[PDB]
Amino acid sequence: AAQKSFRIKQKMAKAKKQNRPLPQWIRLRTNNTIRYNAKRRNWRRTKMNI
Amino acid sequence: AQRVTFRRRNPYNTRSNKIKVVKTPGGILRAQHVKKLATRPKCGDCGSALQGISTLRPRQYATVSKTHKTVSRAYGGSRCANCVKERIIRAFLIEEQKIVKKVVKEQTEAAK
Amino acid sequence: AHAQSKREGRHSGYGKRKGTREARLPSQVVWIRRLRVLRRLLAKYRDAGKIDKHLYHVLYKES
Amino acid sequence: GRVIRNQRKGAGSIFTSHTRLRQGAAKLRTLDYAERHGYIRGIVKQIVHDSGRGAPLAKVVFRDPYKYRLREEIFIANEGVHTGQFIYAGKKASLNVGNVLPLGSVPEGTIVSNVEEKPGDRGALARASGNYVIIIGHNPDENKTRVRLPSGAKKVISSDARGVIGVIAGGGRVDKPLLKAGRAFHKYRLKRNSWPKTRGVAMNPVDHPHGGGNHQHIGKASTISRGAVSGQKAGLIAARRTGLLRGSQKTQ
Amino acid sequence: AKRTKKVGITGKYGVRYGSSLRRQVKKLEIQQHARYDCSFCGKKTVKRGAAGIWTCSCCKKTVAGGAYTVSTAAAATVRSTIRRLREMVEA
Amino acid sequence: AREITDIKQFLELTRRADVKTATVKINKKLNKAGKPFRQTKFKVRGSSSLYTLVINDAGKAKKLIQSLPPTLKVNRL
RNA sequence: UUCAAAUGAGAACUUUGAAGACUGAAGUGGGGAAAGGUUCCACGUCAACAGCAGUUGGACGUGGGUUAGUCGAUCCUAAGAGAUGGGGAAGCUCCGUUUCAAAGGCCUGAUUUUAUGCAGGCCACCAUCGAAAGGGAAUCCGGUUAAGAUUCCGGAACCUGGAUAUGGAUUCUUCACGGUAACGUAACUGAAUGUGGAGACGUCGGCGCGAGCCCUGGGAGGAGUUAUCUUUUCUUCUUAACAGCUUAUCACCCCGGAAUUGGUUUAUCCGGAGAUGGGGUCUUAUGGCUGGAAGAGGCCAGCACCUUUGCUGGCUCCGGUGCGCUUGUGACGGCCCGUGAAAAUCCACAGGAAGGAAUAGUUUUCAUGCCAGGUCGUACUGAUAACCGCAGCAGGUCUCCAAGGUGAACAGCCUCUAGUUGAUAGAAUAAUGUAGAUAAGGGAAGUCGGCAAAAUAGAUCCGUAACUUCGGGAUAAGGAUUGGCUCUAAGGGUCGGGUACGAUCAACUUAGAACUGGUACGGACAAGGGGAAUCUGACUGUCUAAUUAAAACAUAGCAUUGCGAUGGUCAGAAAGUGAUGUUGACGCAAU
RNA sequence: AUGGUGAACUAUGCCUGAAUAGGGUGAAGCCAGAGGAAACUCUGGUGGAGGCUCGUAGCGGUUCUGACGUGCAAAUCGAUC
Ligand SMILES: [Mg+2]
Ligand SMILES: [Mg+2]
Ligand SMILES: [Mg+2]
Ligand SMILES: [Mg+2]
Ligand SMILES: [Mg+2]
Ligand SMILES: [Mg+2]
Ligand SMILES: [Mg+2]
Ligand SMILES: [Mg+2]
Ligand SMILES: [Mg+2]
Ligand SMILES: [Mg+2]
Ligand SMILES: [Mg+2]
Ligand SMILES: [Mg+2]
Ligand SMILES: [Mg+2]
Ligand SMILES: [Mg+2]
Ligand SMILES: [Mg+2]
Ligand SMILES: [Mg+2]
Ligand SMILES: [Mg+2]
Ligand SMILES: [Mg+2]
Ligand SMILES: [Mg+2]
Ligand SMILES: [Mg+2]
Ligand SMILES: [Mg+2]
Ligand SMILES: [Mg+2]
Ligand SMILES: [Mg+2]
Ligand SMILES: [Mg+2]
Ligand SMILES: [Mg+2]
Ligand SMILES: [Mg+2]
Ligand SMILES: [Mg+2]
Ligand SMILES: [Mg+2]
Ligand SMILES: [Mg+2]
Ligand SMILES: [Mg+2]
Ligand SMILES: [Mg+2]
Ligand SMILES: [Mg+2]
Ligand SMILES: [Mg+2]
Ligand SMILES: [Mg+2]
Ligand SMILES: [Mg+2]
Ligand SMILES: [Mg+2]
Ligand SMILES: [Mg+2]
Ligand SMILES: [Mg+2]
Ligand SMILES: [Mg+2]
Ligand SMILES: [Mg+2]
Ligand SMILES: [Mg+2]
Ligand SMILES: [Mg+2]
Ligand SMILES: [Mg+2]
Ligand SMILES: [Mg+2]
Ligand SMILES: [Mg+2]
Ligand SMILES: [Mg+2]
Ligand SMILES: [Mg+2]
Ligand SMILES: [Mg+2]
Ligand SMILES: [Mg+2]
Ligand SMILES: [Mg+2]
Ligand SMILES: [Mg+2]
Ligand SMILES: [Mg+2]
Ligand SMILES: [Mg+2]
Ligand SMILES: [Mg+2]
Ligand SMILES: [Mg+2]
Ligand SMILES: [Mg+2]
Ligand SMILES: [Mg+2]
Ligand SMILES: [Mg+2]
Ligand SMILES: [Mg+2]
Ligand SMILES: [Mg+2]
Ligand SMILES: [Mg+2]
Ligand SMILES: [Mg+2]
Ligand SMILES: [Mg+2]
Ligand SMILES: [Mg+2]
Ligand SMILES: [Mg+2]
Ligand SMILES: [Mg+2]
Ligand SMILES: [Mg+2]
Ligand SMILES: [Mg+2]
Ligand SMILES: [Mg+2]
Ligand SMILES: [Mg+2]
Ligand SMILES: [Mg+2]
Ligand SMILES: [Mg+2]
Ligand SMILES: [Mg+2]
Ligand SMILES: [Mg+2]
Ligand SMILES: [Mg+2]
Ligand SMILES: [Mg+2]
Ligand SMILES: [Mg+2]
Ligand SMILES: [Mg+2]
Ligand SMILES: [Mg+2]
Ligand SMILES: [Mg+2]
Ligand SMILES: [Mg+2]
Ligand SMILES: [Mg+2]
Ligand SMILES: [Mg+2]
Ligand SMILES: [Mg+2]
Ligand SMILES: [Mg+2]
Ligand SMILES: [Mg+2]
Ligand SMILES: [Mg+2]
Ligand SMILES: [Mg+2]
Ligand SMILES: [Mg+2]
Ligand SMILES: [Mg+2]
Ligand SMILES: [Mg+2]
Ligand SMILES: [Mg+2]
Ligand SMILES: [Mg+2]
Ligand SMILES: [Mg+2]
Ligand SMILES: [Mg+2]
Ligand SMILES: [Mg+2]
Ligand SMILES: [Mg+2]
Ligand SMILES: [Mg+2]
Ligand SMILES: [Mg+2]
Ligand SMILES: [Zn+2]
Repeated sequence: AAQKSFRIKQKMAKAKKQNRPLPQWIRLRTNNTIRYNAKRRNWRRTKMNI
Repeated sequence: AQRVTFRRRNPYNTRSNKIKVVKTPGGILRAQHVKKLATRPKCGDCGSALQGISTLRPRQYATVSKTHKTVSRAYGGSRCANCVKERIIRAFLIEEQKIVKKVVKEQTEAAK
Repeated sequence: AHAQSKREGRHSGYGKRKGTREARLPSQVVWIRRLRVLRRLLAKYRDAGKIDKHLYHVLYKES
Repeated sequence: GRVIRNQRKGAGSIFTSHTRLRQGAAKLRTLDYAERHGYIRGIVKQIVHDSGRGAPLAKVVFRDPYKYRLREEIFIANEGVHTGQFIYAGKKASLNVGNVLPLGSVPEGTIVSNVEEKPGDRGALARASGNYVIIIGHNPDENKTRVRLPSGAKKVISSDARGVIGVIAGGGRVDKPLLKAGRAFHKYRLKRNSWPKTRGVAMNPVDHPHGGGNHQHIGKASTISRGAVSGQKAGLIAARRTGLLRGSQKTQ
Repeated sequence: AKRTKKVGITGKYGVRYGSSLRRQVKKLEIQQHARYDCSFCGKKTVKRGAAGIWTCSCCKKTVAGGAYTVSTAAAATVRSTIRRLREMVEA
Repeated sequence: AREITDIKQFLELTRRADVKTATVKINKKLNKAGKPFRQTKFKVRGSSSLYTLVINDAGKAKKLIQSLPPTLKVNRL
C-alpha cells in the first residue's frame, strides 16, 4: 500500500461501505429475521487477503 | 541539530536520489534533490573532453542555442582540432602520394 | 573554561591519553605540513633570486 | 537415488553461461567475394578484455563493399597486434602477424590461430589464451592442408579454410598460482557455476556413485566404461591408462 | 633502508600459501606491474591493464601481449619464424 | 527574474503589448559607509518574466515615475 | 514515579499545571519501501474489547478528510517471460523468438474531376511483457487545514506539444563575422546517408576544494542568575528554484628552444613527439555580487478590546578559525586468470539533394508573443500496539537525516532539540530462588574437566625466547610511568624589499622543569591473562534453521581421465529441441 | 497409485540496488644519506599492500550443559563468545 492500484483502491472502498451496522429499520419489517449484521469486519481482526 | 527528510517516496540512497541540504528564506534546513552530474562530451578521435562545447545531461542539449554545442571549425563540435590538424595533414599527403604512386608505376610498365 | 585550560597545555599528560600518539596526530599529517612548507620556502627564495635554480633543485630533492 | 550432480548440469538451470558482460562472440569476417578472390583492409580500433576469457579481443573495423557504411568484426587479438594497425584478410594477402589468410597460402611452418574447421565457419580452432596451430603440409590435389592442433592431434582441413597469422594473446596465463580460494571464486564468477566442487566421496549414496561407507572410499573401480549409462559415468570415463604419467609425453 | 630480505612485493601475503607459491607469484607479479619500453614512440611507459593488454601512457597505443609480461618468448620466436617464411615468398 | 539597467530599454518594456501591470518599490538603504539614501526598483511584469530596474538616485526616480504610460496598472509600494 | 486542580455517579490510570526522571541523535526524534486499509481527524461515547481500571483508545456510534504539465506510475531496456510462419505431440499442450516465412511504414511528391489513387528514393529494425531502488523532459520559496500539500493559496519559474506574428540577425561577395591559434558570439539555412558523443557505469587509498553542521569575535535585541561573583548564561540576526555577470583543477594554443638538466606531488612523474618561462583559449562542478527579495521570514517594543482580532513603530549588521564532523566533488594512485549493464532517448559532425536576393527575398537552434498538458496513486502506521509470528507476542521485518562534553571514535557515560514517562496496584521483606556483590587464612585440596568466577587490560617509554616458509612468532614474556596546577622550549601563515631583517594574525601537539596531595591519578566508563608441550586440520572461508561448528565440507596446490564439433559430458515423450557455448585443449567436461 | 499446488521460509545461479565507528601492522614504488679497492652492503625517510590484525554496527551462534521450559517465544532471553 501507500501507493496503490485503482483495482485495490476499489475493493478497499467497497469494503468501507460494507462496514456499517444493521440499519435498524430493517429490524421492524414483517417476518424480519436478521437480528444483527453477521458479516461485519475489523481492520485488526480479519485481514482482507487483498 | 536540524535534520532532514527525502522529498520523494523513494527512501534509498541511489544515483537518481542524491540530496543536498539547504537553508531557505524560512530559516529552515531542507533537502533538495540534485540531478545527476553532466559529463563533458568527447572527441570521437582522440578521446578527450572536447573543448569549447558546453555540458549538460543529453536531452538538455536540445534546449540550447546551437553555438553551445559547437566550435567554428571543420569538424567543429566533433573532434579535438589537434585531431583535425592530423587528418588534414594525412589527407593532403596521402592524396599527393597517390600521384607519386601512379606516374611512377606508369613508368614501370613503359620500362619493362 | 576547560577548553581554555587545554589551550594552555593542561590536561594532556600520559594519564589523560587514551588513543595512540598516531591517532591523536597522524605522523603523516605532521610530515605533509612540514614538507609543504620547506617546499614553499624554496619557491620563495628562488622566486626572489635569493637562491639560484641549480641550488634550489638540490634542496628540493634533499627536502 | 537422487539425480547426481553431473546430470543436473545438463538441464542447464543455475548452470548456464554468465554471458552478460561479454564483448560479443569472436569471429572471422564472413567469407565474401573480397576475402576469397583478393583481400580487404581494416583497422584494429581497439583491443579489449572479454570477460571470462583469457585472451584479449580485438575490435577491427572494415568497409562494407556493398553499402557505404562501416562494419566492425570482433577478433581475438593475436600477439603483438596493435591499435591503429592495418589488418589484411584474403587469399591474395601478405603474410604478417595479424592478417587472415587461407591455410592454402601459408608456407608450411606458418603459425596461425582461430582457424576454421570447414572453410567459412568463421574461426573454430585454437582460440584460447596462448594457443595456435602449425601448418604441417599441403596436398594440392583435393586442396587439403595438414595442421597440428594444440592438443598435439594432427588434423587435415580444406585449404580454403582461413586462420590468422600469429599466436593468441594472454600467453602464460595458467603459470600464476591462483593462490587463494577467492581468485578462483572470481575466476568462475564470470564463467559458470562450476566451483567449488564437493567430492562425490564426501556425499551419501543417494547423491553419488561414490557416496557413503564408514570410511571415505570409492569402493569399486573408478574407471568407468564408455557404454556406461547416465548417472553411472562419474570418475575416469573410458580411461585407457591410469596412474602417474611416467616418462616423456609429446605425440611421436 | 631495505625492508625485506626476500619476499619483496610478495610481502602482502604474510605467512600464507607456502613460500614456494609466493615465489612463483612474485616472479610473475614483478613482470606484470613493471613499466615497459614502447616500440612506437620510445618512452618507457607501457603498463599492463588486465591480462594480455599492454598500453602506452602517452601516445596511447595498445599492444596485445603476454598475460603477465609484454612479449611471450614463444610469440617472439613466432615473430621470427614468420619473418623467415615471409622472405621466401618475395625472394 | 531579470534585472535591467538601460533606462531607455526600460521605457520601451512598459509599452509592450503584453505588459499589463507593474509595481514600484521603495527601500531605505545606506551609502558607501557614512549615511543612508532612498532606493527604488521599477518592476514590470511580462507574460513570462519580471523585469526590474533599480534606480539608485532619488532624483531620477521622481522623473521616471511620470514617464510611465497612464494606461499602465502601477502598484505603488 | 510524585503533589495538586479540573472533569465525572465513580479517577493509582483521563485532561491540565507542577515536580522527578528517561530515551541521548547508531533515538523512545523526523520520514519512507513492503504489508495493512481508514487505523488518519472531529463529535458522541463504554455493553463487549485493551488478562487491574477506565470518564481514555488503534475499541463503539456518527460524520469529515487524500487536489499535481514539473512527485511517482505511465516510457526504456536487465536476468527472464512470451504470442506468430513453423516443427513435435492421441491430446491438455511441448519446442522455437528471427528462427527453413512472400512478415511492414516514413517522407514529401503526383491531385487542383477529389479526396488521397500512384510516382521516386529510401529503411529491413520482424511482436509484446518484464524495474513505484536501474535509465528518464521540466518547480521552487512563503502561507494555509481539525485532518491535504514540492498537489491548495500567493509570488516567481521551467519543460513538452501546438500555433504562429513583430523585433533583431542575414543577402547586391546570397546561406554572419572575428581571433596567428586554441576559440569567440544573440542569431547566423541543410534532405537522404554515414559517423561521433552523451544516456553509460568496479572497489579501496590518501590529498585538494565545495556545501550543511560544529566552534568563535564585535554590535543590536529578548530571556536566565545576581548574599556574593561573572563587560555573564541562554537565545534571534535567514535568503529557494530560476536568471544576468563573473568564477576551475584539468585540458589546449602562441612565443620560445632546454646538460650545470630543469619543472614537480603527501604520494616520482614530466620534456627535442618541444620542458621550465611568459602570454592567452575552454569546460562552469563550485563560488561571488546583483535580480528573485524584503514586500517574505525571524526577533522585539509601543498602543487598542467580548469579538473577526487587528493597529503603529522599529531591528534583521560586521567578522574569525580548521588533520573538525557529515556529505558532495576533482586531480591522482593501488588491485585483478575479477577490468566492474542494456535500451529508450538527446545533441553534434561528415555529406550537399535541394530552396533561396535588389525593387526585394531567405531566415524560427536570437529575443518577445498565444493556446494546451489527460489517466491512476496522494490519508495514516512502518512497529516492545496499525506488517508477519492464532494476540496490543521481550521474536522477525529494506533504508535516509544526525547536536555539545569526555575519549582514538558513529564506543561507553552525561547533556540540548524533539518524544516518552506506556509495562495492574498496595503492605511486608520468612524459606527456596532469579539476577547483582563481598568475604579472614589456604589456593584447585573441589570437579570428568578450573565448569563458573577471579585476574589482566588504555597509552608513553624500556625490554623481549624456541622456532620460522624470513613474511612472522610479538601486545611474546617482563618492566616503569600516568592526577591537579604552575612555567620553559620546539614546531607555522600573510604582506611591501634597488635590477640581513622588519610587520602582525591564528593553532593543539610534543618533549622538558617546578610546586602540590592521607602515593593518589586509563580514579566512572572503557579495556588482551600469560607460558611450555602433544593430537589434529595448513591458513581465511562452509553445514545439520530447532540437541553435533568439529578433526567433517570447501580451498589454493598436486595428479588422473574424456574430447578437435559428424565431438566429450549432460537435458527431453518427441522434435527443423536443449545446457556447456558470446565456448575450442592456456578449453569444457569427469574423478 | 493418479492428477494437481507451492522457492512469501529456505537452497543455489542470474539481473538490478543498497550497506560496513575508530584503532594496530607498515608490503612494492619513491627520495636523501653512510661504508667499501672493487663487487657490493648498510641507515633515515616517504608511501599505503593484505580472502592481515584489535574491535563496534553488521553477520554468526561457543559455553554457562545460565534464564525460560503449561515460556515473551512451537527456538526466545541474558552473559560470554
Ligand atoms: Mg514524501
Ligand atoms: Mg555506491
Ligand atoms: Mg528510477
Ligand atoms: Mg562554443
Ligand atoms: Mg560556451
Ligand atoms: Mg607512515
Ligand atoms: Mg605552506
Ligand atoms: Mg628532482
Ligand atoms: Mg545463455
Ligand atoms: Mg557454487
Ligand atoms: Mg572438492
Ligand atoms: Mg575437488
Ligand atoms: Mg557425509
Ligand atoms: Mg548409488
Ligand atoms: Mg558402481
Ligand atoms: Mg563410498
Ligand atoms: Mg579416502
Ligand atoms: Mg501508573
Ligand atoms: Mg499526567
Ligand atoms: Mg540520560
Ligand atoms: Mg551510541
Ligand atoms: Mg514505545
Ligand atoms: Mg494496518
Ligand atoms: Mg469511517
Ligand atoms: Mg486517533
Ligand atoms: Mg464497563
Ligand atoms: Mg483491542
Ligand atoms: Mg481489562
Ligand atoms: Mg470493566
Ligand atoms: Mg469510527
Ligand atoms: Mg520527473
Ligand atoms: Mg502516460
Ligand atoms: Mg513459447
Ligand atoms: Mg514495458
Ligand atoms: Mg523507474
Ligand atoms: Mg509549506
Ligand atoms: Mg481541506
Ligand atoms: Mg501530514
Ligand atoms: Mg501555483
Ligand atoms: Mg504568474
Ligand atoms: Mg515551443
Ligand atoms: Mg553578426
Ligand atoms: Mg549513434
Ligand atoms: Mg557510447
Ligand atoms: Mg547503471
Ligand atoms: Mg545556533
Ligand atoms: Mg531545478
Ligand atoms: Mg599560464
Ligand atoms: Mg596570445
Ligand atoms: Mg593535511
Ligand atoms: Mg551514509
Ligand atoms: Mg579501469
Ligand atoms: Mg553532444
Ligand atoms: Mg526559440
Ligand atoms: Mg493523445
Ligand atoms: Mg503524506
Ligand atoms: Mg508517515
Ligand atoms: Mg504505533
Ligand atoms: Mg497482525
Ligand atoms: Mg490469520
Ligand atoms: Mg512484538
Ligand atoms: Mg510517533
Ligand atoms: Mg507485564
Ligand atoms: Mg507487587
Ligand atoms: Mg578467601
Ligand atoms: Mg599464592
Ligand atoms: Mg599447583
Ligand atoms: Mg583432582
Ligand atoms: Mg576428561
Ligand atoms: Mg579424572
Ligand atoms: Mg570460563
Ligand atoms: Mg580482589
Ligand atoms: Mg610450533
Ligand atoms: Mg608464544
Ligand atoms: Mg607529574
Ligand atoms: Mg613559538
Ligand atoms: Mg611570527
Ligand atoms: Mg580448519
Ligand atoms: Mg542443530
Ligand atoms: Mg532435522
Ligand atoms: Mg567454528
Ligand atoms: Mg550448537
Ligand atoms: Mg602437498
Ligand atoms: Mg523434425
Ligand atoms: Mg526470493
Ligand atoms: Mg573503517
Ligand atoms: Mg587497539
Ligand atoms: Mg581496519
Ligand atoms: Mg666513498
Ligand atoms: Mg591499511
Ligand atoms: Mg580478516
Ligand atoms: Mg579478527
Ligand atoms: Mg576498542
Ligand atoms: Mg547480535
Ligand atoms: Mg559468518
Ligand atoms: Mg544464547
Ligand atoms: Mg540450558
Ligand atoms: Mg519452572
Ligand atoms: Mg564480539
Ligand atoms: Zn608510446
